[PDB]
Amino acid sequence: MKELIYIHEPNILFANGQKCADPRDGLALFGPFTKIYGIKSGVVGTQYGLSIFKNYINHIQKPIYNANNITRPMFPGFEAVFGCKWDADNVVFKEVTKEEIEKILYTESNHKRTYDLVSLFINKIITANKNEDEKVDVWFLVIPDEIYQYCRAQFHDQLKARLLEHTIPTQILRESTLAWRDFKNKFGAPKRDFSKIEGHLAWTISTAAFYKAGGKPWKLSDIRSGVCYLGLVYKQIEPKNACCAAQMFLDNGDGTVFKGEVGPWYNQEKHEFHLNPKEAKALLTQALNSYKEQNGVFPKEIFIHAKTKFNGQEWNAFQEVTPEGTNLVGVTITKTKPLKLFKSEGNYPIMRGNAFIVNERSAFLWTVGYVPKTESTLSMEVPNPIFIEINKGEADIEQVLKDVLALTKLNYNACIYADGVPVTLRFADKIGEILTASTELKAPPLAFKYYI
Amino acid sequence: ARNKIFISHAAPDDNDFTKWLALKLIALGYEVWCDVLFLDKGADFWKVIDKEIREGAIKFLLATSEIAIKRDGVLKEIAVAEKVKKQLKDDNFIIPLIIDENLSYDDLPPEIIRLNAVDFKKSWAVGLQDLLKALDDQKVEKNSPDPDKSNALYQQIFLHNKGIIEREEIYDSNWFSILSFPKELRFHDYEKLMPKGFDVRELTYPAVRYKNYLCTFAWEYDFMHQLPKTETYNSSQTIRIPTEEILSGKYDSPFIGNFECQRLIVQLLNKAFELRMKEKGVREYPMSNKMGYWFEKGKLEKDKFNKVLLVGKQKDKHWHFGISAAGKLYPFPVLMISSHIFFTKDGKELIESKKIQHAARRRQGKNWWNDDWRNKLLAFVKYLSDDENSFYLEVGSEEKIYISNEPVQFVGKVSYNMP
RNA sequence: UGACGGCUCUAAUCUAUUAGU
DNA sequence: ACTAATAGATTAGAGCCGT
Ligand SMILES: [Mg+2]
Repeated sequence: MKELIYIHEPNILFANGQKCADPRDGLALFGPFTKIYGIKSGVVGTQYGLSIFKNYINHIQKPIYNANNITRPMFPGFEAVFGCKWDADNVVFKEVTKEEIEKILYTESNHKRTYDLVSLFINKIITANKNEDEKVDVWFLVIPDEIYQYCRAQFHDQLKARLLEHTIPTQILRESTLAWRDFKNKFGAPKRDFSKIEGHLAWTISTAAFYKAGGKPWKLSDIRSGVCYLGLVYKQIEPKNACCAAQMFLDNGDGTVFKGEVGPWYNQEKHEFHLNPKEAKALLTQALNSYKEQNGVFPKEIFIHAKTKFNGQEWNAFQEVTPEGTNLVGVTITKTKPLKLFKSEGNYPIMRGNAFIVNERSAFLWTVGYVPKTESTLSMEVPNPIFIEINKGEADIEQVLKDVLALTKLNYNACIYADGVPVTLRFADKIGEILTASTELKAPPLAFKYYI
Repeated sequence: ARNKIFISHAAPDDNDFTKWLALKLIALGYEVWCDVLFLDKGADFWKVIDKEIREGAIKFLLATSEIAIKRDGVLKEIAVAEKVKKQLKDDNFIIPLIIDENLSYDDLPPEIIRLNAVDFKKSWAVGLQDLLKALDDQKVEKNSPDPDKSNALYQQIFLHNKGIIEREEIYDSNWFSILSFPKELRFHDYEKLMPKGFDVRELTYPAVRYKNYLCTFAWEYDFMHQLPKTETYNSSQTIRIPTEEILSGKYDSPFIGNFECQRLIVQLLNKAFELRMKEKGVREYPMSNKMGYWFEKGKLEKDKFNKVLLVGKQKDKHWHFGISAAGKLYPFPVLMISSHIFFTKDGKELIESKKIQHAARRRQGKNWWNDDWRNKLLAFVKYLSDDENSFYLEVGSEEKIYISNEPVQFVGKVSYNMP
């Protein structure tokens, strides 16, 4: 008999310092951590898209009922949850004619096809951000469905990177999503059925729009102070590897500064997924300065986590640039080792939070499982745990497990109970996907609002 | 009739808490009178504050704080609250909701010091959960203005900290720990007697030619028929190694580092499992990076074993419980047995189209549940049980690897309602 | 790309060993 | 040194469906 320890669920802050374990609950009961005055929408799409968008924004002002109200919480309504106004009558609409799509659509070269479509949308946004005297908050690109699959070097990835030099928050919404009732695969039933998850859909879009407009729907408070949780993700470039980083830490006022610390730190080496001594020193130095300016003092340890193991030379580079009194922790979080724990009797999979301490330097942690409060698994079947191993440095295998589970509570791109992998490893994945999708920008923005 | 819940609080700061408290109670249907949210402008406020405490109030809620007890205008609402409490013969009338962190039941006025407070110092949602218990216990009547909102908000408050039971639960893994393994691991130098690049995979027993040594547990003169002049080999050139010493990570010999030995053992272990499968006659299936195994249609009795149909049918094909056992030694040597669903239109040949199988695999998966996957996997290995308590892996003439036919069991100290 | 999860199919790198150039 | 092979490992990507 091997004994499984249980990791308590960390709490995410909300309004009035109140804490709840579910963002959908702490928002509904208490509201966002910081409120914005309102959101001024901006729509770049066809006349059909604008009507749908105006329909949907007006739809989510009022409470929304999904079939299974017991398990997944209902949506009280946008102004009811967040406190701000999101009006569909304040839309700075920029029409894109359907015929204009056709001429770009017929270009032979795929490179010219995707680039012209990206240049189509961003140019209207960029011009409307220089000529219009309207202070648009979030630019919503209701893209027609022909754009998605005829254009298929990614439309979505290209668009975000080219807007980085202008710092324009955008929220791409496929028309098949906002008008899901009106898109069927000739059977009469929707291509995707959102009927039972209407509140789930409305929750996710609203907090995304709320976040991109300068709002902070929630923040974390269950981390050890003085720690700079830095996450590294490597992306293949075609023999080039880019390694963006995302950092998360508490400021002096107990505020999480969840930002990036990014750049295409390139590895033209035959051995992949590692960093040269030159590149690795710059990466850790950047995060050290960012904490230095954000808090005044240096971190007393840096919690470096990644999905890849670290060799000696790059770790040595970290040691060389690391100041005195600061520890290093290298954590490798992978989702590959099959360790399926079927429950003895019953039909609901293993509960989230169970952890198997393999030894003093490794563990298996169940970030995905059965969540009691939501009463409906974010998964469907037996969930694979994530293998968490202390690759380098001296750290407590139980304290690391708590922190890794803690980092799974900062997903702003969705308002789910928790994410399977730590978000810092997921957001840095999104950043690397976005950045490299175009030419090398001298300085990327460090606000996730421009990537997610 | 008196069916209103009065709220007293400090004027400037308590508003935030009381506003949230007032709206939630109103949303639940509890009639509430707040001195800032329901006081008409230009009225004689004490005239209407006193009057409603005497006449309109059925409960009295005090937002207790370090200043709400030093505020002259609040104690006056307390002082009249005690008086109306006396005539109403209701001891459960004044409910001093404590919110301030620094106020701990030792600077409270004697009037409320005898009373039982409701704690909000740590969390407002739970503190409000305490109040709903207190109000429902006393049968305080509340209207149903919007029934859907009242029920939903009640549930949101009700299920705030619940679902973590201290009950023990047993989990069945896909790990199958090895029971037995050969005592000695041997390097055969059949090189002098080995043909150039002699395929080592064709051997009856698993043997890896590490350098010029055929690393295997198999006895020296075993491959007599397969490998010619086997008997002519001298047992002196065979290098004996204690297997348990390797598994303990102590055999750091200069000839071979310990780390390489386990990987060979796993290489031997996976090969031996594959070799056993041919003996068991299970139909195999190549994968992207692995090797599948299953039972052909009609091979198994009614295509079912241990009251579990290891072989079934979906759409126009036959779903087959696929497996891909993989070996692991760190830290406890375990042979992981995975779970898969292969598909065969006739029950024999598998759909060659990878697209059709993968689409089929998902369609079958959305049917099986946690319990179903457990039943399918454990029935599969039970069919593969050589012994009634294990199944062996022949790696030599007299060398065997018994592995527990039952999966490794994990125990946890937290469970849930599992509705 | 509202999201999340699982899975599949590839591909490469590192390690060991031998062969070959 | 450089390639080729047999593995185990450890990474990435595509891709196809569920919820
Ligand atoms: Mg997004």
